[PDB]
Amino acid sequence: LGEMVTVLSIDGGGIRGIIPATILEFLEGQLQEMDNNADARLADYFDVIGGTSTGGLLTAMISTPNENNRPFAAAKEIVPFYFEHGPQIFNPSGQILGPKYDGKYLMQVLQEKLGETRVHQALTEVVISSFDIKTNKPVIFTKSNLANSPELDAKMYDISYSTAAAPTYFPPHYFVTNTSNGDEYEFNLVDGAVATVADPALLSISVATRLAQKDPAFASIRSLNYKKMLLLSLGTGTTSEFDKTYTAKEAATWTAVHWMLVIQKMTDAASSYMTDYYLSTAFQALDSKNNYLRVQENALTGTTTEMDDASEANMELLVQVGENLLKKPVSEDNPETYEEALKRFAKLLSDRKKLRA
Repeated sequence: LGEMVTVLSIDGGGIRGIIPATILEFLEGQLQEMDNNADARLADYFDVIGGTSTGGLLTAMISTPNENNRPFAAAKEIVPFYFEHGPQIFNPSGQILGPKYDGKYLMQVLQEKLGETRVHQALTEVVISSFDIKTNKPVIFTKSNLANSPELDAKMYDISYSTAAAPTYFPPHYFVTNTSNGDEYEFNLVDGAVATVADPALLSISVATRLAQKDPAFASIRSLNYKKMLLLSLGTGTTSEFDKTYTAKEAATWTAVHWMLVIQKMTDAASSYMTDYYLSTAFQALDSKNNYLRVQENALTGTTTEMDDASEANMELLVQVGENLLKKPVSEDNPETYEEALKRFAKLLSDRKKLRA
């Protein structure tokens, strides 16, 4: 157990980020309870924390240090963050041209809460995704790879805005860092979901796997031994109910405007199904299916399907979705609930930390 590598991964999903935040409030509460430490934080137990879009916002807030070199936010402060700032982040600009939101409020709250902190200060390994529309490549922010590429030591608010800058919802982000020679290095970034990692769990374990080649703390997973890997992957939900989906017949005459409204919800649901399929395949092949815990809601209904609905009523329904998800089974023909599997996961995180002491 002591040699095991621990990875947390949080999906994108706009305001639906309330669902994994509710799950993480439960998990961090279990850790605090079990280790008799009210200051226990997720970053004290996880070697790697990965997130895309609002999952990346969450990652930045629970891994960025405050003045006492402790995580900026407790997991129970995330849902209040969405209730307080969600309505102003998703306040329509009403501008004729451009995205639905001007992103000014989102930039300001991230600047306020993250200050001048840089990714090299992260209290654990972070994996925050984006897509660069200038270089036409994914740009993944981590602490590792800063040795070879120091221009990647961006500010946490630049990284956090960029990972969530969804095309047609927010404007793309432009910012600059400096290279080893002192030359300027520019970023032209959009949401990590465009990099196909709306679910970044496989990217997170790949970053951990590369680190195993150079960091002794990660040596146990060196040659793909995912038996020594604990992975918690959190979804923001999908839907398969006919009332929210489409037929090929109706879609025959859709123009680019209608397709742009649905293409990202489709690619994000696909990223959830495909990433989970790759990971389940890998963990099952090593008879280590229970090392991978995927907490996902598969029947979102009503207003909860919209990632930018920050109305008080919808946010309250998302808390209920997260609280109900805890009581749901981990799979069909397995009555183990998510709450029970998360208590089991907390116990492993706690025992591993005590083992490394």
